[PDB]
Amino acid sequence: PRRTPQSIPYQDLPHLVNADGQYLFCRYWAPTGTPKALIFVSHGAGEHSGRYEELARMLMGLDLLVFAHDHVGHGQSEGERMVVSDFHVFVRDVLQHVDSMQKDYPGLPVFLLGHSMGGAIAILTAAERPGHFAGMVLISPLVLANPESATTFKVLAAKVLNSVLPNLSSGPIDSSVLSRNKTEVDIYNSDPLICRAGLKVCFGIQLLNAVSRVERALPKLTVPFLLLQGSADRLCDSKGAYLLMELAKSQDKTLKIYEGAYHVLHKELPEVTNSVFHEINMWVSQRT
Ligand SMILES: O=C1N[C@]2(CO1)C[C@H](C(=O)N1CCC(COc3ccc(F)cc3Cl)CC1)C2
Repeated sequence: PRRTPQSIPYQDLPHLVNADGQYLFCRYWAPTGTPKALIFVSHGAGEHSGRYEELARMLMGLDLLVFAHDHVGHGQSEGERMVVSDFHVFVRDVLQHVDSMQKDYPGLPVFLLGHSMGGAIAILTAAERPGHFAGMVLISPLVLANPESATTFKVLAAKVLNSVLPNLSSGPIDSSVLSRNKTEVDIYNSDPLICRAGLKVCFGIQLLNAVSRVERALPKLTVPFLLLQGSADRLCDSKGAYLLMELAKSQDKTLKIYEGAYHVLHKELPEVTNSVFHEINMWVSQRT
């Protein structure tokens, strides 16, 4: 019997099969009635759909049907951990899952919510179906490579390394930079479904593919979006959020900055987390 990397059978778990025959674990948060709209939740690197529990519960509370899967190589889905053949696998797999739910709930609007790498995936998802999605919620999305370590030299070097040692990794990224809320850094550090191993060069390069593709997609992007960004984010610099507001052609685009906040705004200090949930609530309410 096919098992998750944690050794639980796929027979017992909500799942789907991708174009490459891999099993992706699925979560659903369905309202009692016929829902107003659908929203797919797109998690980031090293994490999984289960971290979106509170956000999903709140969005179901608004009569939306929330759905998600664990990306290839993440959480309860198959694949070598935090590697991907090409970054477009993540996007293809979101579009597979979206098309399936729309056949089941036709003539409904569909939204995207993405954080970090998941925001990159949300943007590329909407860029490939221009005019299809009703709205996009981005929490500190990946849009921009850190400029000190994205030099002509350090990219070529990365590519040369990839061709010899694709599995070569740097240290684990200091997880203290995720959130000022030390409880949430402790919850991250003790969740068995999170991969905290160092990033491999082959994955490093696919994240640069994502950055390049997001930046080239920004000028042709017209989907409504809410963008939430922390000023002291050491993983996705606040500059990238400003760039998204400059280059996107979307007529309906809103930026909120959280002064002094780190990367995981939905798991930040309660003052920030509550404002984040409230603003996602308000923005989705008005557009449904
Ligand atoms: O709650 C949460 N948030 C998470 C974890 O759990 C943060 C994680 C997530 O998506 N990223 C954080 C790390 C970052 C690395 O970036 C790179 C590294 C090497 C490279 F060569 C090019 C790039 Cl761009 C990408 C985005 C989701």
